[PDB]
Amino acid sequence: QFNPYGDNGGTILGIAGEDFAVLAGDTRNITDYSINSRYEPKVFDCGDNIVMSANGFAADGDALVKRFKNSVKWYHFDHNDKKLSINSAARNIQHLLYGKRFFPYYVHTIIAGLDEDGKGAVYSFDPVGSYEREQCRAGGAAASLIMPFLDNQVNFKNQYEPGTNGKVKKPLKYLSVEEVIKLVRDSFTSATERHIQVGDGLEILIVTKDGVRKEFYELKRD
Amino acid sequence: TQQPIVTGTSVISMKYDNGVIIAADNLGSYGSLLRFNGVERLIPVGDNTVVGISGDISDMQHIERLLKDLVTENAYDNPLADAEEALEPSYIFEYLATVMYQRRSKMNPLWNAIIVAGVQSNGDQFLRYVNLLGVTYSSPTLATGFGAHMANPLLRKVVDRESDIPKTTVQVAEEAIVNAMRVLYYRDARSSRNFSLAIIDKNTGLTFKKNLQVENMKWDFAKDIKGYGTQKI
Amino acid sequence: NNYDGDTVTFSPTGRLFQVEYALEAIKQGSVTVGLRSNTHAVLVALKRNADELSSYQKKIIKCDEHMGLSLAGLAPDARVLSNYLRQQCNYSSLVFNRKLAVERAGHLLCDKAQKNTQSYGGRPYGVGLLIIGYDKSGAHLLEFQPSGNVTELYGTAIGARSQGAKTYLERTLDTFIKIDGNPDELIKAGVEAISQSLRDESLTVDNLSIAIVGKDTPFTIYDGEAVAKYI
Amino acid sequence: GSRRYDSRTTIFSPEGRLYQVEYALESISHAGTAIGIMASDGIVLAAERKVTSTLLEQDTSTEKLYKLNDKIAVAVAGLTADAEILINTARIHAQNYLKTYNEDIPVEILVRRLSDIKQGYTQHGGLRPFGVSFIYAGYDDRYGYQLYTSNPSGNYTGWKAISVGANTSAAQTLLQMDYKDDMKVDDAIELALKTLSKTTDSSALTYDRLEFATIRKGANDGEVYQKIFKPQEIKDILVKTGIT
Amino acid sequence: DCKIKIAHGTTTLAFRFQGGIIVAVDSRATAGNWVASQTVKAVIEINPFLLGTMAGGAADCQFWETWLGSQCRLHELREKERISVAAASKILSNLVYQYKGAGLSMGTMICGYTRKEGPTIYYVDSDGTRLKGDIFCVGSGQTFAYGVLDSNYKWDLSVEDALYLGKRSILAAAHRDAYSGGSVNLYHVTEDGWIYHGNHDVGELFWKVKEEEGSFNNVIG
Amino acid sequence: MTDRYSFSLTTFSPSGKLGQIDYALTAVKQGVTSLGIKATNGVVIATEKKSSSPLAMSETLSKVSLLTPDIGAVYSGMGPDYRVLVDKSRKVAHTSYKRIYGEYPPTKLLVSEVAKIMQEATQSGGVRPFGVSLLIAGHDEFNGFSLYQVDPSGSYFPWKATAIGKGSVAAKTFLEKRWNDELELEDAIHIALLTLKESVEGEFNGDTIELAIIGDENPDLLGYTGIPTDKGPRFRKLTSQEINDRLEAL
Amino acid sequence: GYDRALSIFSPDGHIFQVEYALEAVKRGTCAVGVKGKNCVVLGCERRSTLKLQDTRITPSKVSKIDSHVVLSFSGLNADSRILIEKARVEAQSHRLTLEDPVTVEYLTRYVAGVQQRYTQSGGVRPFGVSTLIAGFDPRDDEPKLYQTEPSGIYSSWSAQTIGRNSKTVREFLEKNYDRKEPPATVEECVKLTVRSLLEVVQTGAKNIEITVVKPDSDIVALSSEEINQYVTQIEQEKQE
Amino acid sequence: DRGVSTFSPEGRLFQVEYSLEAIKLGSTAIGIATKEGVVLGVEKRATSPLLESDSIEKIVEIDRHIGCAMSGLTADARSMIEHARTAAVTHNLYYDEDINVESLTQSVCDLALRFGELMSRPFGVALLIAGHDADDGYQLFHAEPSGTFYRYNAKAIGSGSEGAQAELLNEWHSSLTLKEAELLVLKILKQVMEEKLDENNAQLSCITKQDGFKIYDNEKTAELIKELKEKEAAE
Ligand SMILES: [Mg+2]
Repeated sequence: QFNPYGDNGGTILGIAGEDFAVLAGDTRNITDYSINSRYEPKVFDCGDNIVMSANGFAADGDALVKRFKNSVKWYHFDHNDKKLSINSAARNIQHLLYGKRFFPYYVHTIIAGLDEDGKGAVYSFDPVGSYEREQCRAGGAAASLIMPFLDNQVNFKNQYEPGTNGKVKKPLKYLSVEEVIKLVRDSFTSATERHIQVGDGLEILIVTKDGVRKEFYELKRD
Repeated sequence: TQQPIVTGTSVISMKYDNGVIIAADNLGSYGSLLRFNGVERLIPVGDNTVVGISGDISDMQHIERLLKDLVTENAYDNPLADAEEALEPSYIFEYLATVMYQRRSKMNPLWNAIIVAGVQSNGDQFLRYVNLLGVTYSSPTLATGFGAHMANPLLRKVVDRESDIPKTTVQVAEEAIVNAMRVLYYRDARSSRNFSLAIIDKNTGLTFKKNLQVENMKWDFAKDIKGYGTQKI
Repeated sequence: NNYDGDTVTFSPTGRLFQVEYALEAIKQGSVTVGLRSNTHAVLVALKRNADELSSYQKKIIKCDEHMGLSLAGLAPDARVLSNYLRQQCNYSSLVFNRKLAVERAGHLLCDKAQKNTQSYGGRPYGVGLLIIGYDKSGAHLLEFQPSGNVTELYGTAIGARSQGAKTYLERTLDTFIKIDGNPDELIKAGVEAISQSLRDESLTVDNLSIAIVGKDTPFTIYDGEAVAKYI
Repeated sequence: GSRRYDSRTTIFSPEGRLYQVEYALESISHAGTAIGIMASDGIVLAAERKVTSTLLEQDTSTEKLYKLNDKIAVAVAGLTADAEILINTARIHAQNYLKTYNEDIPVEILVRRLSDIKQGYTQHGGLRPFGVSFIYAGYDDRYGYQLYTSNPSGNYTGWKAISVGANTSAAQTLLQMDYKDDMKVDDAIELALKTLSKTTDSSALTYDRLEFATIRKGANDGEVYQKIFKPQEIKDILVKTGIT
Repeated sequence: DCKIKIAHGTTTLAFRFQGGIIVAVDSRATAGNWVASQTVKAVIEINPFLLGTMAGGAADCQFWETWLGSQCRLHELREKERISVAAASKILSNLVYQYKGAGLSMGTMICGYTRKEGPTIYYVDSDGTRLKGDIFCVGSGQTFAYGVLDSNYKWDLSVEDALYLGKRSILAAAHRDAYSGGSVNLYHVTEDGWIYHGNHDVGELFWKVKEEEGSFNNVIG
Repeated sequence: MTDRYSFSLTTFSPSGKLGQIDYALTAVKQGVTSLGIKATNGVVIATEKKSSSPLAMSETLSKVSLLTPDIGAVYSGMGPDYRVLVDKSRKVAHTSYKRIYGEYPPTKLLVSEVAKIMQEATQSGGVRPFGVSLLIAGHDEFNGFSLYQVDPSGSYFPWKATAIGKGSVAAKTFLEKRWNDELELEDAIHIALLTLKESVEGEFNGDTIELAIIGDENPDLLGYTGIPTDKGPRFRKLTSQEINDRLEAL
Repeated sequence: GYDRALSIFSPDGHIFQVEYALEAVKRGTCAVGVKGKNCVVLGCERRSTLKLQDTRITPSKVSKIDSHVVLSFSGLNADSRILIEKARVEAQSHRLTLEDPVTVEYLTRYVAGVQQRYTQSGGVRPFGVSTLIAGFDPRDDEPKLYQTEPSGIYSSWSAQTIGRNSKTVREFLEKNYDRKEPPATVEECVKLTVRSLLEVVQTGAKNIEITVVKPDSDIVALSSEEINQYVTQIEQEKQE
Repeated sequence: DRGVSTFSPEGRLFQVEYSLEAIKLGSTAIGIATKEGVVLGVEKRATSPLLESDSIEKIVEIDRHIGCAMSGLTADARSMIEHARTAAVTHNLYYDEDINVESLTQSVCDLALRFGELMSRPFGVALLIAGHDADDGYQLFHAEPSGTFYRYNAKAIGSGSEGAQAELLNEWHSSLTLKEAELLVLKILKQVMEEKLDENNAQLSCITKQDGFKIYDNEKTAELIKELKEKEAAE
């Protein structure tokens, strides 16, 4: 019997700073035990300082990104070139995903950018549209590997102040763009070591008030 | 819901410095029966694109008709149909990619794996894959079916990344493709010796080669192999 | 007279009066000018107001990053037709990853307007459009009329007193066509062209409306203080 | 287009009247007179056939009086073909009600639905109204014996005695004169015939130019019987009342 | 495993008492045994007088309860009057009933105050059940919440004691139920509307409650 | 495109007349004379075969039509309208009766179904009434022999004997004198031929006259044997020769 | 389907079909609505050219839409049944979804919306009917009286009349009805309603119908003798 | 007769032009836009004194940030308001934000020309749509049955529109306060109204960023009427 879904592997990662936000994702595309491409980008600039990735089944991921990009375009036409805020984009994506509630897009979607106060914002979605703003989110094949590391290093979970008898927690603070990229690079090199569907290359999209910058790094190709 | 009946095996391809090469054997298998031997599975669109198709042949012939009709439709009310407003590889691919995904979404897929190889108007090499699921990807080397498992490793030794493309000539690239076709003949049970090969160059244009054969094969060592273990005679 | 009740009826001399009456609505509309060089294509539009307390009716509409038009006549009809163009431009991008040719854009509008002139019940569109764009064959300017007739031009103008600007452009043809790699000078020529259709009124800061598209210039519209440079 | 040829059947006049309904009533006024008289122990339906020919088969004929179910009948005045369309609808509606509630349909409900159909033709659809007026004669366990009338407007009203078709003005005056509330069926039979005999446009009223029917409780114990009169039975009842 | 795992979320309760309505929920979402989130908002603030709790399918609940809020807004625009809790709940229950059998997974509670009704709680789930009631616990950890809530519930609880019992009941479920946890979100609904009573992380709340209350003796102190 | 005529083309005039029905009846008046007579043991229907041209083969054009094995029909007015009515009449006898009850409909009910079709052409959108009056003769077990007239309005009346079309006024008067309730079938055929000779002007023979009967069952015309209950069609069309035999002893 | 635009604008900006529907209302028998301090009364005329009527079974002029709301009308009788049926259905639908009976304003708004829809729908003519909708909202003791008309506009009235010679009875009510002090009791309200109809009717025998509606679904129709007592009382006071 | 969507020889739609005549017969409605807010006011015009004027609803809320006043065949406006409210709430559902006043007006105006041989005729009612958004601030739109809408600093529609508009031309300036705008609507309404202006036969409303759309009470308007009369007598 025909199976309409497939698993293209890979993994994605979104971190939010004070005045910036990053959305990273490896460039490997796979099916079963074969590599389809070592460089197939799945993190996209969608305009209005919104970066997006829909990891999982690539055909569904591409369709979704394509539809959202188109949603941004028509938002400009119908509302006098108004900038689509990150919170508005998130809600719009929920309706895109839930629209196919009974024949879902097999993807974990993450978007990143700046909120209306200029502060860094990351939103994450399940396959059928449930969404939530967070400081931190990993998605895809190696999400289970990366996410707990982010809880520890970004949100300082299970870390207490030395000598305080485990009474005072390590205080939350925003990370610099330099410190965040260090965590992203280490998260992906670690995930590459232990997950077969992750590797080849790492592409990071950073979002500041100035615009959308890109950074690329090599990953192990085995 | 479909099951493929008459099928075509591997389509292989790669980029080189000035263009792209694509190849596919001339077999139409009917299960284990090698039923049809005169099947062309590379279909040129204009003088700048070649679509290589594997999987169900009835669906391949449908796709042929769509591409044929696309050329006709593009010519309508288009004075620049053989110039600026000619069909690009990227246009042809996106159309097919749209169809493939729409058909999978209706649970009635075109049971194929497709590789659109060509050269754009600005000289850039185009090589992209799409299949029955609507899954798309691009790479310096692309291959379907058994080609993915056996050809890609061999072709990636020539062009392992983007920076290796300018360093790869058409002579070196074609040699690797022809070699890969031999390896597939050794090891793919639903392959044939006869195949077609197409080169799309930004300078010399489209060169379509028919009725090629796998040659320079190594079979001599077989005579020395006796039994399956102990047997000496 | 007896042959203008609906669009489905021909007159004894072979005229479609409802189509001609639709054409009349364009002549009542405010003037707009279109012109192009080899690198850029410009739309200039005189916006109209109800009174001093009202805003000035927006004449120019964007269709894609590389295409858009100016209107003259029934504005709601321009919205229907511009929306259709937006969809057709968009269909070309999603399906074929291809920017819609300005010539095809005209062919699609022609055929959409035509169907409304051959069937009972419906009515012709009551608006004229000047479509500009930059595609794979360079800059373009089209004139749409609701009879269905679409025409590609170097320059033109439609609306009330459009004959003045159309004469000027006919004289200036050799000059402005060669304004290549110079946006501001091509606009200046368009602003001077529309000025030949002015009576009693002059071009003010919230009256003028300019739009431009070109080689390395997306379709953008200029209004308010952004057109003060050209007065 | 086709607008040119549209009569616009469902519009108002400047005076606030429905042209087609008014003209349909004018048609009905030339139809054979039909009388309904309701007594305490039954209902009479009498109707005059439209100018009979001697070679018309009289015994196996049905023009005026139709049976809707076992408890309800109707007298027709207007276009017979139009009436039969409505009658078959009314017959179906009665059976739908019985199938749904396992109870014979109350007379008014049947009348209302049939009248609502006529109303629809005057408000929408662009079609001509049904050129028919009915006299409904029926019985149910709620209101007992009932007489109603509906017309092309879809408006219906209840009556003790009523006439439709031709000479209703003259007929209604005669009924209003001789009718009284404590009347019996046999008396109502006589009144129905005497009224027709005076209002008729014919020279003399005869058996062959009449349709007659009663709805009595004259059956055995607490049950209603419908009697559609035979030619010979009309001949006898005409002699018995001293008209011929 | 086969098929995608979608987020399934949260243990919720809400009980009626002398001083109005308490509503308490946890913040954990799970995809199988994977803890997907610990910061989920399982309470929707429909309006200043109306709350909606979420349990089961995260998307189903999040989508249809925000949709419910739009329908309630349209009601007060059309009728110039705030919608009744009964009517609000029935819009949602009639909606899911149209999707009955399609596979929606929702366990919700529409809590609020109006003049005509007073404080009212309606349980509404995805198989069409709609029940008015004083006490309800819904979600994977509902039984654990019931155990603590029922054994300590009286109508004459104070606002302070009621807020704590709701918080303590979620904590109980958060502890025992593997698919519940993260943090507790408290709400108090009065005649004047709903009042938010903070986010309480179980990480600190458990030990704070253990020490002060002397409970949770099963756990190594 | 599409049928935009969803409105009635037949409407009431201020005087209460339905114009198109009246005008349809006028078309019937212009039509050739046809008649029907009912006997004790049968029914006869007859009409003149007005030939459009002597080159035309009048045998191919059948004015008298079989609807069921026991029911026949003849008309006056517009031939094309009649033809399509016969097609519809035959089909409705199967769809709305025989496919339900496993037997052919009685005369009155088939007539009723034909009347319904003609009534709808009086009220439905974008159509004119049928320009014909039908005479339908037939037999059935429980009603016996019967003869019905059907007008453009959809109204139908049972007749002992009647005529329609060109010389119907005179023909009806002739039938009143000759008709009695003791008429045998042969006597009714004789009277039918006498009545028709008055209205016919040119040639009067078996080739210009079309005449059929509803009489006894015809086992010879059934086409098969073996089922005792199936005894054959009561409808029989008289041949050209059979008519001429009766014209000698006239 | 029949698509013709029957209700359309004319050069002077009038929709004649809607205005001709108002003429049909003007032809109809008079109907009056008067609301007191704790009640509403709906008075209705019945023309006396119809004798030999059966008043048991003849459709009554005042119709119950729900147990707490009533609807009277003026104009085409057949048209009124269609509005009443729709209103009765919507009443039960409102109870089913909102779990609360309709307010009088809501029911009026619905009926008015139906009337409006028929003024700009293809293939249909406007309703030749104006209605008086009266009653009490659930758990409320404030009397409600609304009027609708073919165009679709609706509004609340302290007292109102519609139908033939309605301008005469409206003239009567305009001077006799005090806003500051409405009819305090049921008797006072019924009397004012009967008085207003006696300006127009003819005889106070079987020509006047009166229906009294009170809070909490308390509706009752008065009999001939009960109404005749008001007629007898008013005439004796008049001779002065 | 003749087609519904027919053009006149001058190039106008007959039915649209005839609907504009219906709007001239309607009761007056005035709107004034300021930097402190937008004010909307209407003439109620009760046909009879027995009619309870408070039930005359000619000013209407579309959303918290958008209000609406009407003039003409007011029954036709119900489906327009219903659509506007749905459009406003639906956009909030899809985009988690308030909808632009211009976008709302455009959505309403798209219904306008959806008639022919869709509904059978154009709307016989004009709307003044006032609101506020973050981008373009306080706005006032005039939405016609032609499908056209103009933004206005101030605008009057109805029977006394041309007389009121000429008055608004002189009186309006860019530095008008909200209080000044309220009085100006009342002043101009009193000038064009047939019957004498009071709190019962005229209604005021406004929309501010802070408090949203608010219809004024009869008690509040009465004081503004009294304040207006005193200020005119003061010079
Ligand atoms: Mg790896």
